[PDB]
Amino acid sequence: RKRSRKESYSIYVYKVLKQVHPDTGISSKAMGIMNSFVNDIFERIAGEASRLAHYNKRSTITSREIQTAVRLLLPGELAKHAVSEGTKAVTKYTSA
Amino acid sequence: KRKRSRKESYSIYVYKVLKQVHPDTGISSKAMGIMNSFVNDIFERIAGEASRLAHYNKRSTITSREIQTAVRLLLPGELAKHAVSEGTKAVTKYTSA
Amino acid sequence: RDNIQGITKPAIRRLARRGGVKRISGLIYEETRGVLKVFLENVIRDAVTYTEHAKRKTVTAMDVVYALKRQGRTLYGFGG
Amino acid sequence: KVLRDNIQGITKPAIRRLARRGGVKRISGLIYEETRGVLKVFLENVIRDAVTYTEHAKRKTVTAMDVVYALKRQGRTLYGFGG
Amino acid sequence: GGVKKPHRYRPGTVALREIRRYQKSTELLIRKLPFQRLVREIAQDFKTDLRFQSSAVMALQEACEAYLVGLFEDTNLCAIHAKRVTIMPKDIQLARRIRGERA
Amino acid sequence: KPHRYRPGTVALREIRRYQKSTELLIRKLPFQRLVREIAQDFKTDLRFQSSAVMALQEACEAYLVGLFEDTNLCAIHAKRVTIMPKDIQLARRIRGERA
Amino acid sequence: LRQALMPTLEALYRQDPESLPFRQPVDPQLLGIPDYFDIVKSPMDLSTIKRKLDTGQYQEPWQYVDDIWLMFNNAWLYNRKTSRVYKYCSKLSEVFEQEIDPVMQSLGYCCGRKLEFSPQTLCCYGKQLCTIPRDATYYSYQNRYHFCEKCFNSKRKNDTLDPELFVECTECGRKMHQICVLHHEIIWPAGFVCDGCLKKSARTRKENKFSAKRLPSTRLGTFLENRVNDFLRRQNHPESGEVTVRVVHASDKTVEVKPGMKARFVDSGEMAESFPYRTKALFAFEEIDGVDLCFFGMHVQEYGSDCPPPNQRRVYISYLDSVHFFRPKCLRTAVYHEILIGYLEYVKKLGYTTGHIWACPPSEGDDYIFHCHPPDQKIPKPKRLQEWYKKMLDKAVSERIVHDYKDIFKQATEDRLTSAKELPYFEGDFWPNVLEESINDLSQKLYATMEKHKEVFFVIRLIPIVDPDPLIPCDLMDGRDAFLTLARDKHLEFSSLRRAQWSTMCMLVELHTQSQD
Amino acid sequence: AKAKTRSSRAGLQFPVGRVHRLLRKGNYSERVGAGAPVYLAAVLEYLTAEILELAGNAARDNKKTRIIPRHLQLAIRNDEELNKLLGRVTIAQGGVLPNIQAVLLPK
Amino acid sequence: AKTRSSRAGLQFPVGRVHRLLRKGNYSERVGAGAPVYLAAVLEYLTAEILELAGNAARDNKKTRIIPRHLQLAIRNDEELNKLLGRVTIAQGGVLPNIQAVLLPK
DNA sequence: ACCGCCATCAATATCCACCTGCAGATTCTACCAAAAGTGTATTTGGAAACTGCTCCATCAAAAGGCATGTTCAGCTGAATTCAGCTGAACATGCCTTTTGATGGAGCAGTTTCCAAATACACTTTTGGTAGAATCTGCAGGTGGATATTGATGGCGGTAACGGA
DNA sequence: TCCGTTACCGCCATCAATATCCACCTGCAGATTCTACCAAAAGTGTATTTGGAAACTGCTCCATCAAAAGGCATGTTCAGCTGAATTCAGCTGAACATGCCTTTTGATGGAGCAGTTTCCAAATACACTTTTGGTAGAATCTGCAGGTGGATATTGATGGCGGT
Repeated sequence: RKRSRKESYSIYVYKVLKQVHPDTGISSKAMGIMNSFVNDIFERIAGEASRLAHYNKRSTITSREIQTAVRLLLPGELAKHAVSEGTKAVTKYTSA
Repeated sequence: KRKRSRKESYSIYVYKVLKQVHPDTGISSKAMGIMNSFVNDIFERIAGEASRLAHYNKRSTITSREIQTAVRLLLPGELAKHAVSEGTKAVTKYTSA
Repeated sequence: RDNIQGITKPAIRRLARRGGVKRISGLIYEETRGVLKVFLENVIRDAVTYTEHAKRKTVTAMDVVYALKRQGRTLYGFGG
Repeated sequence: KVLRDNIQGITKPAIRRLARRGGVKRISGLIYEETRGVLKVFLENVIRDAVTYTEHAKRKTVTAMDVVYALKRQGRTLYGFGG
Repeated sequence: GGVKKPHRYRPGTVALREIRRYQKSTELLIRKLPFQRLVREIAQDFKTDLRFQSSAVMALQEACEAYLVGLFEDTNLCAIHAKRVTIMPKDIQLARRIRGERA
Repeated sequence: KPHRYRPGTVALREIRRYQKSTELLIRKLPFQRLVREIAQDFKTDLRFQSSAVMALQEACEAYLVGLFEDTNLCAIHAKRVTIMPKDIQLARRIRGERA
Repeated sequence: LRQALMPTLEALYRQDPESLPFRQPVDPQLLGIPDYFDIVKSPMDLSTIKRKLDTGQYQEPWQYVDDIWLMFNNAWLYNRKTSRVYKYCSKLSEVFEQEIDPVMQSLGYCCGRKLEFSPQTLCCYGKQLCTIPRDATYYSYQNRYHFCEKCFNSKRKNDTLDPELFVECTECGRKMHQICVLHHEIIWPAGFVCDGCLKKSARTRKENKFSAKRLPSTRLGTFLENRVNDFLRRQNHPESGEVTVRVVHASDKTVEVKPGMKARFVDSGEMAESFPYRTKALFAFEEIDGVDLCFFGMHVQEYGSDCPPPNQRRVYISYLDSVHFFRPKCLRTAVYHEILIGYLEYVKKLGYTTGHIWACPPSEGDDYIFHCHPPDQKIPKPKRLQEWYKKMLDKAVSERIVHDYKDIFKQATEDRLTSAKELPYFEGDFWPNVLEESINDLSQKLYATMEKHKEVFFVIRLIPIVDPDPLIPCDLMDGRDAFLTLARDKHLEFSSLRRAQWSTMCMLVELHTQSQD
Repeated sequence: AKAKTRSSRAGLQFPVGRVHRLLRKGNYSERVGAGAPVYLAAVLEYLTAEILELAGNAARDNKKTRIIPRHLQLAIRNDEELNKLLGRVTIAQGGVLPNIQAVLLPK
Repeated sequence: AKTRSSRAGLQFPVGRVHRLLRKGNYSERVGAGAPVYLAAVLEYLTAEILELAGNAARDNKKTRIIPRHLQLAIRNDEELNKLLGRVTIAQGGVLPNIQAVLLPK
């Protein structure tokens, strides 16, 4: 009715900002800017992964496709950090 | 037997559509590549706007309304309306017959 | 009503001052007003089409944002 | 084998003809190296997209399809070779 | 004879000061009511009896304000390139032409 | 005695001639050697098809052709006939490729 | 009248939203301005004129034009300057100005523009010489006298503008502007005939016996006009007309030295008491569209061979004035240079060796000779006058007429003058006033002051005296003051081409009448 | 009927089942409407009609009976609507339009 | 009993990413670890943006994040300059810049 | 002797017509793997009909901005000149084209097999709307201390001048 | 022609009005904390199919050697020109004062916006049959490119008729 689901990234962005800077605040608009930014980036990555996966007649999309999309969209200096962090995260997840 | 995989193209449809306007004008194989690339680009784009408007309306059913809106949004100027007209009449006759 | 005189001389002068302009010619305003009008018409048509698609009689910032994103002018802040 | 210094292979008559095709009447003698430097970033970007496409497919042969679909997303869609 | 000239600034001196002051400010510049009237009048052509929310009008105002600043910044380089100080319309026309929106 | 055509009159000849022709004006062998050695940096022992190099050539030739008239109009804007690299930099920056 | 004047009214109507306030009669009760009837005595609008002309209540279109100008004047008087209604009325009047002219031209009239003369300066008895400036309050005296308010310790303002006169043709009966048709009572006592009536009957206007060419001729004027005609023929300009230069005044006078120099030198007997001289005044006329127009005039002072030293064998240019109406425009400077060079050559042939030029630009609102200078005529800068004189002198030297020209400082240094006695003395010159204000200290002060102003003054080296030209006594133009007063009193302005031509023909008529009563 | 296909039912030369199969295999959605392909085929055929019409007159005026990429480039570049629609499209063997400025002329 | 975020140590709701991918209809079948990688990349990017915003705010003697600080942080980094080459920041203004040739003498 | 404009002549380059050789376009013959229309059963999102409920649209005060009038000086445009720059032509020698042959790692097809996504059931938690209480950095207000532009004059540098 | 005299021009010096800077005080709303509450979502378990992978074999086409050559790349010389510097001459927006106005903020009356329930018509799935569109194979016809001859615009050079 009046309390319909309107999930956002309000708590997550705040709690992430807590570690990097404890004595820092984000009043009203920074949340909207970051939400629009993350939505746009997610849309670009998902669309690129989808089209590149379709370009190979593959019915299953794995982390390799989205990784290729990230390397494609993000040039080398961010690409190496992205691939390193992704490999470390996936190895930690699989090991656990 | 062992034979290579087949390929798909719209050669016959293009050859037919050239005949009605210019029976004497010939067409070479060079321009077919450009024409196919252009028509595929138009098709994928218009499907993109159609699906995007469908997502905006959250409609689980894809119908003529969102592709109509995509035609209005994408093609600039009265040319859009042009296509609309024929497209409209097409679907109407497709409903009639 | 013409409603095009709303872009006054001080407003356009202060807007041009942001670029570091020291001397402004006296006939720049008509063509920049025309450019503004033709640029706004393109997005207003898109917004009207988007609103008409949803069968809604009220326009929203959702339609404006997802109409501007197709022109390579994605806007941050109004997406939530 | 790893060769080098092929940018000088673009002969002066070739650049002169390119400038003439663009409607240039007078051509200065110091812009050829500037154009040679400018082409570097475009060539690197195109080869990077093409090699990313080739490496994603696990193939050892580079095809024109990878190049054309890589140029499509850059805003330089090309017609003539299907797609 | 006579007494005059308490303090008179050289031409162009106040321009730098006002540019510096305005470059550190981020408030709006266009009045809301004339923009609302213009938007309503333009929208009258397409459909009649339409209601518009304030947030959409603010978004359109921001979008139109950013584009003018971008074009002015683009034309500044063209103006300085031609070894000229005054701004001429041809700068604006050629900046529009190079951007590819004239096609 | 040589005819000694006045400067600027000859340019009309090739500006009229080249606009009526579309044949490629870049040699294929230096281009393929250049693209091979440039692409060798990312991956070694690569193999390229015949059509790929020509497709890349005809896709990269259009950029300069499309920039030429823009640079010409930028140079003419400065009340000059001669083109300068600053015209190319200005065109690239306004186009958004650089900034 | 309906079919001819309605295009202008429709053009006024379609100017949306300019004409909206004037579309309907003003209602003070429903507009918040109840005092309108107190300010405007005849409140009426466009619809009233439309109704009047639809019903044929206008005898002639002049009444319709007058009513339009009347509502424009009422709207201007009521609304303030910064009000939007004032701007609306102003631009509507401007548009009507271009719209009404073709209709009157096709109907056989001259023009349909409401033209008014310049505001006259008003004399006052506060200091016996005070002149009331334009738009100044004053106290009236039964409309026959006026007094200034500042020196005072009925009241009106100097905002009254004299309307242009009208003349009625003796055959067609139409009333039109006198200046536009260029008709004078003395020239044609039998009446005024419009061009349309003459064309219908294939008749021609009576030959003008008051033209400049019929004035008595002078040798200097003949030489000047011959030189101008020769130069113009060499140029061969298709738009060039016929130029006549004639000397109209030549009288002998004496200049009196001021008492400050009288005590220093005259009492000691080192210089003469007075210098006799002959003053000459000439004007330049050009025939444009069959009408004489004055475009150049000067006043000069020549010192004869019998003049006591150091004023021996010299000439001085007292004043210079001209109007920017010569055709062609490009050759006007060339014609002025030719006239000056011809005058210098004539005085050299007479024997004169030294010439003095004072390049003093006119002040704003101050006219040297031709009253009411056109607004489009920009006031030359002192630098501009110096450059013009330098170019004229270079051209004269190139013709082997002038040996050389210098500034006053270089001429004084070359002449090795020591005392102020050797300094040139002219009537109304700045140097006598400077010397009087100053009073070897005097010599040093004069040297410094004249070195400061050496750029303004120019000295020309050209190389008994007998004048073959007889004397022409004329008190109407004995000095620029009388000419200015006569031009102001008779409203003989030079603001427009038609007004300038009317002023020129009035001057020609006056000179002809005074020469022979 | 066993002989009247859907393509002949709508009076369109373009196929209607091929585009439907492409939409089904495109993974755009799990539900695909029946009325979309008939609308899309008409638009595609009509756009082909305009491109052919604009190529035909460019081919005729050159005293040529064979299609050349120059004719396509001329047809694209002389229309203010196609240029706006395809302003970021490069055509091989198309060239550029001749352009001579008045300033550069030897006046 | 144990959430996937706790197992992977990631702050973002990795379950919500998987749920979005399921209803996003990008593919009929998706991998289990792909949403983890996507969430990690998004977290890295947003952490970069947040730390740059914090540095920009600290470079202005202020303890509160404002859109001007966001614009200054974005426009001072060439990677963000090219990446957000078409993105407009609300109330961000422009970078101060004056040409040397425009200076007097 | 220069500067404009021009008739005449010899040499260039282009367009056109006639003729001939050849790769590309056109048409039988047929093919079974795949597509589509037809015949049934079933299920589910949306429309009609009623209701309760907010939010955009329409009037009133007082003073920091908005439009006019006046004056001017750095800014912009025009005429003149000179020397390093490129364009053209001729002679001489290297460079890409085409066709032939050969060797083998890469690509495509086939069968069977193993681990993971998915449809249900169950439970135990965790963040959003609600409330209240508390504090502290920040927007105005006032008060003194230095940095900046600039007209102006004391006096040195210097050019012009006149008598010796 | 050289030295004493003088006025003009310019370097640099303290200051006057204005602006910017920091320091202290005061009242207020958003951030922080705390409490309870509860439904949608996430955890495990079981069975099932299927998609990628293994080994094997056969087809393929690209780098390099090799040769004969005629046309274009490069060096050298000659000369016409067009951009940068100088000086001069006309003008419009910057910098003040003054009278007059309409932004901004303060509460309102009714038509769309949900909420809920039930029935309807199209979507999807399985099985059969005929058939149009790609294609292996082959034979046949022709418009287009090139060679050669002919005719015509076009341009520079030695003079020739007007102004200087």
